[PDB]
Amino acid sequence: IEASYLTADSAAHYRTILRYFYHQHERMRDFIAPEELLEHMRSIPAFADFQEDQLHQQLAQLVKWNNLIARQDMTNAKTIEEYKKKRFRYQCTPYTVEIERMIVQLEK
Amino acid sequence: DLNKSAEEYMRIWEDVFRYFQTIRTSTADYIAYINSEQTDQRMQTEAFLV
Amino acid sequence: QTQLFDEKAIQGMDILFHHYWILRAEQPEWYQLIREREKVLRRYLDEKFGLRLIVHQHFIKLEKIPVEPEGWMGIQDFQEPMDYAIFCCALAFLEGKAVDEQFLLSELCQEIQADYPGDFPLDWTLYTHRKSLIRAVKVLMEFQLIRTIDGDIGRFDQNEEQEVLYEASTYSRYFMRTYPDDFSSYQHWSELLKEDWKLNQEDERRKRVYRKLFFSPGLHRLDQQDPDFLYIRNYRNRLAEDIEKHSEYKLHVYKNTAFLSIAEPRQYQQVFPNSKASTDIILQLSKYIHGEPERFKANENGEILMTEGEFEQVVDDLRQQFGTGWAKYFRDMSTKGIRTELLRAMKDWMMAEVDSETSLIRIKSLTGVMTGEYPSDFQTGGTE
Repeated sequence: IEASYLTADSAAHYRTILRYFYHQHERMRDFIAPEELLEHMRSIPAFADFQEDQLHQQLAQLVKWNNLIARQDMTNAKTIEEYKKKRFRYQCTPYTVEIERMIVQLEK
Repeated sequence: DLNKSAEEYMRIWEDVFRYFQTIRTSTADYIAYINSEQTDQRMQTEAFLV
Repeated sequence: QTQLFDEKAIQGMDILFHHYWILRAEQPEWYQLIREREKVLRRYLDEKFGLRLIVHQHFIKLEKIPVEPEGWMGIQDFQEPMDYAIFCCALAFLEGKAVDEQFLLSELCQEIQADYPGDFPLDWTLYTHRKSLIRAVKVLMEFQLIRTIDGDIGRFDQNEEQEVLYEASTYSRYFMRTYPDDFSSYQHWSELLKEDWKLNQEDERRKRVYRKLFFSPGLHRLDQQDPDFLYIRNYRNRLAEDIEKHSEYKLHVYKNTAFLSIAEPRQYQQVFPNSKASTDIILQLSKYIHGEPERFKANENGEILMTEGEFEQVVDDLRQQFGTGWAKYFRDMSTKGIRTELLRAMKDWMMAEVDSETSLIRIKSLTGVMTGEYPSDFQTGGTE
């Protein structure tokens, strides 16, 4: 399934997203929610105009591939809508960590 | 008082600022960890223990 | 090395009295000040008053249990019993929420509606019910029992669909004191007092007198043989010396009343006279009563007895003389409305009573302590 993220119709976005997940895990800050990933997407010039909806489509697609561990964010909120939203937080699976480590090692 | 070769000085500077940039990256990452909203949401669970 | 009651202890005592409680997170200076002398404060309060001073990690609180409850004591932002009922129900709801748990205003409204114990259901389609809920929530927020995640409750007045996200703060646990038995076994609030004084049989009289003096604006002689007033009469000098030593106040004693005056009231204190216009008319009425001693000869207990008609006539006379200088609020209102407002004000200060049965008005001797008048140049100006 991982080959899909490596070479699917959004392989660039998938690679960037899992690379940010790997970055945050290597610093032990892995249980990330969509907002910081959206910020990272907007940081890169190519995806600078990113949107939350496309991010959610791709992330749901990924959790279908078990790239991530999904938790429901029922513990705290900052706005009324945020409270009403059944948000989620995501953590990368060990397999994802290892594959991204191999890709980074080839990069090195 | 500058009574030695230039290569020694370049090596000394290289070591100094390689290590200083190492420490600078370390402090940037560590302060990001401390400030992490991951921590701020992680207070509400056992994950805070982690 | 031993502690002594000093400027810091006096300041701490005043801060304890004039607030319900002091929170570390918001009043760190006051919390620190109170704690340092907390040993001396505990000793003094226990010996003389008998109040239990509760010192905790997050707050300091003085359980000011009154000798005889009086109207002004209660939470003033509330105006109807329903507000108190909704307040208590909201507290009951907060017992179900863990610290820093977040709940929406709709959930709180629903739970309050469900629990509300009256025969008549609580309904949110009304205006008055929503206003009552907003006042209850405002008082709750005043004590930091619940924090506000951004939103706006004031809109709830005119938009029942309004929504808000609230957070239960830790203080909710400690707000209400503890009660002697299984509290449910009691049937009327009066039974609570009979308990709280069952713990203070030792020198009940001294604690009684001190509580009445410090809490109430005044202490009225019940009859010719009132034991509290007899106690004060027997120990006037040492009472005055002790009170001067331990606080800013200075004692006064009369044939029919006793009270503590304050010379330099700080910002947070409440005192009479004050800005509210109704006091002006109270001072003018006091002067008018002074001016006709034979007509308003006080009975032996110091009360002056007048019927609603006689009081309204007096108020009309005042509106004739000094009405030109009254606030425009009263200048435009009929006599009976002024009578009602003035009597509410005088009730708050224990200046007078409305007789339950005969509707007779009793003006207490405390009113005659102070008299007020306009400057002579305006009064001559009023003549022009």
